Amino acid sequence: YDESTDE
Amino acid sequence: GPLGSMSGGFELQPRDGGPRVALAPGETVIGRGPLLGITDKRVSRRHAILEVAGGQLRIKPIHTNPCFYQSSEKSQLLPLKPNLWCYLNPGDSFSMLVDKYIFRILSIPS
Ligand SMILES: [Mg+2]
Repeated sequence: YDESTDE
Repeated sequence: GPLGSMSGGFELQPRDGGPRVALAPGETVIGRGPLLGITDKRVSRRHAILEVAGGQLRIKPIHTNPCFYQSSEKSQLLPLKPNLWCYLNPGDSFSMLVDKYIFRILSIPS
């Protein structure tokens, strides 16, 4: 859960 | 006279048959992370807040990627208004994507 959120 | 206190707790039941998750009293931030086991990168690690208090459950979407709601009486998950608390009734569902990570609200003892 270290990756940035996809928008 | 005064009404005093109200009790009642809540559990989340994944639509896909995964294990149920009991909610703690007070606020719990939900989203991508170990609590619900959500890993899809489209869900924020700070996606929504749930609050259990006084026998009621409310949700607040806190990210631009929205949350969805389906009343127990209806049949379509629809977007919740961003950044506003909304009470959820037992038997209602909410989701973190329109068609994935869907949870039904169950009532349990405090
Ligand atoms: Mg960000």
